[PDB]
Amino acid sequence: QAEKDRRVLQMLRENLEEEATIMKDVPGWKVGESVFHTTRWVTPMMGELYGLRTGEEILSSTYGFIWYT
Amino acid sequence: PFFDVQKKLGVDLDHWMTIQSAEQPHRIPARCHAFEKEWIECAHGIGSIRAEKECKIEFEDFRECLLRQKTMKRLNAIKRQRDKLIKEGKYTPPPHHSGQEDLRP
Amino acid sequence: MSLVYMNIMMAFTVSLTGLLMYRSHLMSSLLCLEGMMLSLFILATLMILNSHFTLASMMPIILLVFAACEAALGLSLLVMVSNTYGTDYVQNLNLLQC
Amino acid sequence: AKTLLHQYWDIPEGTECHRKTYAATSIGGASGLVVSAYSVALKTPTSFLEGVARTGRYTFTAAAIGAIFGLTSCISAQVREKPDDPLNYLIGGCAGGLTLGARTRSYGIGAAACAYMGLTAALVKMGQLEGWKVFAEPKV
Amino acid sequence: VAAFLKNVWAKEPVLVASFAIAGLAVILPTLSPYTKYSLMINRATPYNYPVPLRDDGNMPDVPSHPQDPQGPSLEWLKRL
Amino acid sequence: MNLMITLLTNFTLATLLVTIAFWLPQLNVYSEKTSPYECGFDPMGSARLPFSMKFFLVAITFLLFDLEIALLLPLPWASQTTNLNTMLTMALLLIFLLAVSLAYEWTQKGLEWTE
Amino acid sequence: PGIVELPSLEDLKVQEVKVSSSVLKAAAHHYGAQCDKPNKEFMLCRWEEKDPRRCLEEGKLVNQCALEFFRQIKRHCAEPFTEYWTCIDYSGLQLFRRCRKEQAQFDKCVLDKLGWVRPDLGELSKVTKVKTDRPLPENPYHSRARPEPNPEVEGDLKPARHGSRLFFWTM
Amino acid sequence: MNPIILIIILMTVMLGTIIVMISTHWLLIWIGFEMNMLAIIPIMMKKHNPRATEASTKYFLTQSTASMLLMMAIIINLMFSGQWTVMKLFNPMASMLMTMALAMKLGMAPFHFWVPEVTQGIPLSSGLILLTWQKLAPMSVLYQILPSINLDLILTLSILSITIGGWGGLNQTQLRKIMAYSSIAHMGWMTAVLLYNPTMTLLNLIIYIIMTSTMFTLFMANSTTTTLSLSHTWNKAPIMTILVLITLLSMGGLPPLSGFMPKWMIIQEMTKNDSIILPTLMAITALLNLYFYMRLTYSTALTMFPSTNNMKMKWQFPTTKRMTLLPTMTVLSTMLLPLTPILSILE
Amino acid sequence: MMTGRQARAPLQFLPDEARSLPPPKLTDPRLAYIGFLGYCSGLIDNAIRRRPVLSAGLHRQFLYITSFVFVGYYLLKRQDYMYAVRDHDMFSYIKSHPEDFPEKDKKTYREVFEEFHPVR
Amino acid sequence: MMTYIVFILSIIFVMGFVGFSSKPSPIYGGLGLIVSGGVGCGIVLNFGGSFLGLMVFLIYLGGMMVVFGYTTAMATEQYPEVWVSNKVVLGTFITGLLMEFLMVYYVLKDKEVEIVFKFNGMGDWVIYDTGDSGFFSEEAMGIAALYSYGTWLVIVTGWSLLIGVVVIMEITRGN
Ligand SMILES: CCCCCCCCCCCCCCCCCC(=O)OC[C@H](COP(=O)([O-])OCC[N+](C)(C)C)OC(=O)CCCCCCCCCCCCCCCCC
Repeated sequence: QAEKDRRVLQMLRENLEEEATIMKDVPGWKVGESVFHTTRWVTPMMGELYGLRTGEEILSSTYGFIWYT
Repeated sequence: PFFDVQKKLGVDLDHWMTIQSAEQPHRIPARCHAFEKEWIECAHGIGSIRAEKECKIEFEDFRECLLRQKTMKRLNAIKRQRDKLIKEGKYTPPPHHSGQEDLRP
Repeated sequence: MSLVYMNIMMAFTVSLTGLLMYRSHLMSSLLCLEGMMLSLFILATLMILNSHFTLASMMPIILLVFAACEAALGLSLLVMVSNTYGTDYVQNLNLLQC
Repeated sequence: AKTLLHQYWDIPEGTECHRKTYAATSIGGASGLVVSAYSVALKTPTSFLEGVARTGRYTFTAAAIGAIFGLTSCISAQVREKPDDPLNYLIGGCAGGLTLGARTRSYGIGAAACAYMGLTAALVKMGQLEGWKVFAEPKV
Repeated sequence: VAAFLKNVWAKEPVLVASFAIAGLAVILPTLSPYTKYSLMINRATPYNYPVPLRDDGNMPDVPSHPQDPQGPSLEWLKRL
Repeated sequence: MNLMITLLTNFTLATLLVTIAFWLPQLNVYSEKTSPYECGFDPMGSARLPFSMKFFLVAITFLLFDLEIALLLPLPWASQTTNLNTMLTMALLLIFLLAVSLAYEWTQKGLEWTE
Repeated sequence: PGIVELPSLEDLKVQEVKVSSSVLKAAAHHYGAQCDKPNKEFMLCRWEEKDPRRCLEEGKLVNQCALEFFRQIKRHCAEPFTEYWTCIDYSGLQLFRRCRKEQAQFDKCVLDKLGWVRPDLGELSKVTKVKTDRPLPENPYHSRARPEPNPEVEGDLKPARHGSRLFFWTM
Repeated sequence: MNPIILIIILMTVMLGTIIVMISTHWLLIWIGFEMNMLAIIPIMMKKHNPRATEASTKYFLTQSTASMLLMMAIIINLMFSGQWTVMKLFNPMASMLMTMALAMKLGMAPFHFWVPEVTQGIPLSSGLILLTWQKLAPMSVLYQILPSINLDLILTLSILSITIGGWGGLNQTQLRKIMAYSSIAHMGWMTAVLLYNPTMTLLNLIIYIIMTSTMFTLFMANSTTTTLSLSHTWNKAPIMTILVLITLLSMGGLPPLSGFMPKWMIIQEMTKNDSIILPTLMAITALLNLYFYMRLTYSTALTMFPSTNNMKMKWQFPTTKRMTLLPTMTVLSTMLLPLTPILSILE
Repeated sequence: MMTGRQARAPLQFLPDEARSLPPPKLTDPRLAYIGFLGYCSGLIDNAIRRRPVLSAGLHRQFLYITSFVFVGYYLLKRQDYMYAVRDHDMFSYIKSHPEDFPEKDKKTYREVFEEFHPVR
Repeated sequence: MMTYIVFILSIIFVMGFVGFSSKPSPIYGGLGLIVSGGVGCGIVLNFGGSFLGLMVFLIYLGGMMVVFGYTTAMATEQYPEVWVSNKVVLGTFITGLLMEFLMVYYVLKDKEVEIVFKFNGMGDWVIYDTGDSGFFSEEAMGIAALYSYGTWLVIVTGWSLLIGVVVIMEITRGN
């Protein structure tokens, strides 16, 4: 459990820290903005974590359990 | 004529399934358990019209938890920007995103 | 919402336009009805499996179950026509007009 | 079809002619397509060509009804210079009635149509003036 | 009732055997002594996590260690 | 993924045999080898005439009994439930409903054949 | 709407128990016996806080105590533990049944040289209590003020004034 | 038909209606609707005639389409709302699909193309069971979801129902098609007031059920399914002509009869919302309904048609049929006006 | 529209508050009218089954009168209970919200202007 | 075009639905719907629904094996049409395939179509969870609590199936 929470926070921090260097010249955007009205923690969907990584990790992580025989 | 006999005889027929935030076998929460709890407890007993007029924020947050569509628009915008910046040629992915990263455990 | 949701609901309304425009055969319309129910079942199961609603998992299959409990009835409403008419064309089914 | 009626009522009456006439023609065309689709639905056309002939007939008749109604209202309100008078709409209703009698090739139908949709156009005009509601929202 | 039973046993023994098995399966679990053992066997399976509780200082039953004698044991299934 | 590979390999091996069976040997066809087989005589009419089939109710009630099976099939995981009394009582109830349907079929002359 | 407050990557940078599944399963009972206090503290604060951004110190202590336990295993009973987790890892389902001799040797060695008792069946599944000091979160769900409910009905049931008052019906 | 099997079938359809009444779950609502379908289907096939098979096929296909539309509305509401409580809906398109499903189930126009053939192809008791008991469950569902009902859609369906029912009833000689189009007109009158005061809808439903059951009981008693035989009933009994005259005057909308009780108060719950021209139009189409009712009364009671010589034999045997609560339902259908405020028991 | 009042406790014909109301007297004109309805129903049974209308089956007429009077008394009790509930909720809401319903000063006729239209 | 496997299976689903929605003949319509049900079961298996996908597979196989028996029994014409032996069947099949490719091209280009509701062009795998459910599958306890929690539902389902049996017996009696 401790490993899972630390990895989830690390992946979210990695995704947030690279969102700044890509979206600068666009107008009227606040980086890292949440889409929820409350500040309470939510369990992140899979697109927020691996939405910037390669596709091999996608088919090895999303469908990996189902496709393992 | 909604003859609510489930409260007259005190017998539970289909109140155990009708709501996502009910009692589940082996205590498994759904994907929007907290949002369901907030939306029920905020909009309890005050009427549907007052619930819609006053408890709109938590219902909106619950609908965003369920559909996740605003997150889809966010991911679409950042991915279109990423594809564009690769296509012109002023972006290079880091080794962490490319795969050779040596994950935490 | 998504993409597969769009595909499944478009399949439902395609099968609805298939049912709502007949082609002179009752059992083909029954097949289109069971197709509409297939789209309904697929949509419900996918919606539950996305939303992790475990305790509602009885509802798709039971829905499926009840559909068969009427679909055979449609088959039971076919041979009776075949016990009066030679075939099962709907353009022959116009006795109730007077 | 919620925008055709509003666009009809978005322009002041008796001020400009062709836009109001074309708006009424479009409303008539939508009504004609609806009634012709129902007519070919419940009643089977003998052929595809006869069915599209019936559809075009109903479309042309209803488009002429709407165009002549809007036109006659426009010149009536321009000549009398009275935008808030339903008599222009009554005159347009009789013009539409004469149009219906001409396209259906009848005369008593033309006079009855004069009276009937002239009264209907007048009821529409004082419904707009006095703010009557066909579908009243629930209040009590 | 013996003559009727002999008659149905002579005509079709399959129905007699099926109804005997059905009656046994109906009336025997209501006379079984190990049904409550099955109840505690099913109830004692640790599927989810046993989360602890906060302490106000007044609890005589719950332990602070898994090896403390306080708390429920599982000796009955170990012996059986 | 491996299921898809196994399916594709099985379909490839299946459809390769008929292609080998067809396009390899020499074909020589006339208008008698392609004729329908009726024990050496011409067919009386066509085979598309409606069969006066007699077990229509047996097929429909096969469907209904398969749906009874669909109700009775998740029973093993219900063996791990806590409320055992309701489980046992209603599994027995559903099996009894199946038996009631079968017994009503037996008494009201449904398992036999028409004509 | 709102903004997210994510922890820095430096705080998450902590060494790990870099072992496998079979090694963790072989010493699972003794880890659950010896190291119950930090694990139970972490589980309780995670259950009552429901926020991983505030649940890092207890996870750090759990990780450090787990690595300390494995270091104590490494210092005294290395080779029987290697044999135990090797023959555990050979099995596909990681069955505890096919490793009786190795398990007996491992528990005998760790009892004779470190004095740890393997818990019996169901002992690790008991509910426990934790002598913690963190305050109970009064608002764990980050909610807001509840709307005011409608007023109830009060007073006696006086009869209707002048009947039903419906058109000409006096009563 | 076997009496035990028929009793089981009737218990099944009443159980399905009760399940729709008492459930707080959409799946149980649909299950009760399916049970209602599957139990009413063999009621129409009690006589084993080709007309019954045609009517059963049309009914089954239309109600199956309605059931599938209802399921799609339920799934859309689930996906946009995440629960199953029978309350207001959280999507306009789900409201559309459920309103079309309930209109198809009720027979409201322009989905009225199945009610007259279905009523004609089945006997009188099956027609009674259809036109009375199938108008309770969809009314309960519409009572449950009236916050989410679009106003323009339900009002357009209501006015179309009343106009189409009157124009259909103007040109039918068969009694059962007359009953079907009168039922469409009463359906429109009943569902026009649903969004303003549903107690008026329940009151009009109760009065319509009482009057329609009274008329179908009189038709079963006289064993007549045609206008000419209904005229010939004058020689068999004068009392039957008196009751058919007073009942068909009651369903016309004349005071001081009971049929003036609901409809007038419908206006009393529609002028309070400042809707003036709509009750006037519906009163005009009620006058059309009264016109075909008046033609039927002229046929049966006010003019004695010539008879045949065979009916003298029928003078030697009294009516041995079982008239189920006929005087009570006739009295309730005729003289319920001085007890008008009793509708307050429906709150 | 009283469904909220019938929200917490359902399927009750006469709740506990209904016992605190004065019940209808047996000499109520509505009860007499419902008894007349039952008598007319008994006459209709004497008529439609080809029996004498005013003497045949006095037990049937008495049963009809008694049943009609019974159900009429209970329905009238429910009716006046519901109307009392309506008026009590009325007065409770009119005590509860005085800001949205102010008072009116009824002016005299010595100063309010009226327009007189002559008839001639 | 790899992680669009759910999209590809849904496209084959819509293709088979358009194919059997032409209503050419009950056997060929059954074949088209069976292809559609196969790829729909593939969708449900790819979303972790092993039991539900296999159940809809087995139920559809039984039901339209019965449908095959019925169309070979009674509802048969002398010359059944495959897809091209009649004009309107091929016309509506080509029409449905053209609209199918129409919103395919609409969803692969702008990634957001608006047909009644709005729809996105990404795969559904983005909404699937990142958490692990331990030593069990959740749908299994759904259909296991079917017997314990589901009292009224199982009672009415069994009664409805029994009523279906008695109704189907009563309908085809004749006298
Ligand atoms: C899988 C491992 C190996 C298996 C064995 C393989 C080798 C042997 C194969 C033999 C040949 C098989 C094929 C040929 C026959 C095919 C036809 C056939 O099988 O027909 C079935 C035959 C048909 O019977 P029939 O043909 O005699 O039918 C006549 C019917 N009456 C009398 C009504 C006119 O039998 C059955 O249907 C019975 C089913 C099996 C019964 C098993 C009983 C087990 C014990 C029950 C309890 C007994 C104790 C009493 C109750 C106690 C209660 C507490």
